[PDB]
Amino acid sequence: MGNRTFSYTLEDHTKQAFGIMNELRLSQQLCDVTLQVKYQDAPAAQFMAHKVVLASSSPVFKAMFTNGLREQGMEVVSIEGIHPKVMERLIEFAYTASISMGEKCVLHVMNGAVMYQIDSVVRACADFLVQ
Amino acid sequence: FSYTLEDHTKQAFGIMNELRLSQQLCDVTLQVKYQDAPAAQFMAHKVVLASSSPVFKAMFTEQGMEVVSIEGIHPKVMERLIEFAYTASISMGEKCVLHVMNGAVMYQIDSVVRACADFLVQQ
Ligand SMILES: *CCC(=O)N1CCOC[C@H]1c1cc(Cl)cc(-c2ncnc(N)n2)c1
Ligand SMILES: *CCC(=O)N1CCOC[C@H]1c1cc(Cl)cc(-c2ncnc(N)n2)c1
Repeated sequence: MGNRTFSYTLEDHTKQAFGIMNELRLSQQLCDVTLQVKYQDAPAAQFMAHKVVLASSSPVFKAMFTNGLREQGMEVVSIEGIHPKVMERLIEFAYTASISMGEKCVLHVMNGAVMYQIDSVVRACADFLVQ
Repeated sequence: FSYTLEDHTKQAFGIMNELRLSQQLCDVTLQVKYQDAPAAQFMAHKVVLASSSPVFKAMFTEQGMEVVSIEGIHPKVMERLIEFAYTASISMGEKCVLHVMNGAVMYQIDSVVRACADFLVQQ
C-alpha cells in the first residue's frame, strides 16, 4: 500500500535474450550492418549483425555507429586490419558472452580485442596466456 | 579453452539501455494510443524488443525506421515492458500489477507474467 513500487530482476532473462539475438543474427534477420572484413588481400569476408548489439560489446563499434550519418538502411562497412576469423569470434562474443581460443590464435584474438576495446575478452586472453 | 564472461550480458544491456534513452541506432517507433490518454511514442531497437517477447519477435520478422501503431494498451504499461526488455527488471505496485500483468500476457513475456502473479499472491 501507499503507492510503493517494487522492482524485480528476472535473473535468467538477459541470457535467454542474448540467445534470441544470436538466433536472429544467424538467420540474418533484423540485421542493419554488414561487415566486410578485408585482410592482407584475402577475399573479403562478410558478417551480418545488429549495430546496437556490436555497440554493446565494443566502445569502438559504438563510436563508429553513433557518430556519423548514412542511409539508416543496411549499411555495408569496410573493415581492415583484422583477420576475419578473429572478427568472427569477437562478433560471437558480443552475442554469447563466450569466446574460444587455442595456443595458435590467442594472440590474434587478444590483438583484435585490444583493437576493438573489448576489455573482458582481452582479460580472458591474458588469463589463457598465463596458464 | 572456452570462456564465458558471466557479467557481460548485464553490462551490454546497460549500454543498449543507454542507447535507447539517447535515441541512438533505433529502428522502430511505437505509437501507443489508449482511450483518452495522450498518444505516446517510444523509440527502440527491434532486435532488443524481439529478444524480450515472441510477440515483438513475430511482429518484426522492411528497412529503416518503421513507425508502428499500438492500440488498447496504456502507454505506462508499454513503457514498463520496454524497460524490462532493456534491463531484465520489472516494476509494479498494488494499483498497477494487473495492468502490467495484462501487458505481459498480451506480449507473451512469461517471466514477467509469473513475477506479477507472485506479487499478487503475496498480497
Ligand atoms: C586457435 C586456432 C584456431 O582455432 N583456428 C580456427 C581455424 O582457422 C585457423 C585458426 C585461427 C583462428 C583465429 Cl581466431 C585466427 C587465426 C589467424 N591466422 C592467421 N592470421 C591471423 N590474423 N589470424 C587462425
Ligand atoms: C502501480 C501504479 C503506478 O505505479 N503507476 C505509475 C504512475 O502512473 C500511474 C500508475 C499506473 C501504472 C501503470 Cl503500469 C498503468 C496505469 C494505468 N492506469 C490506467 N489505465 C491503465 N491501463 N494503466 C497506471
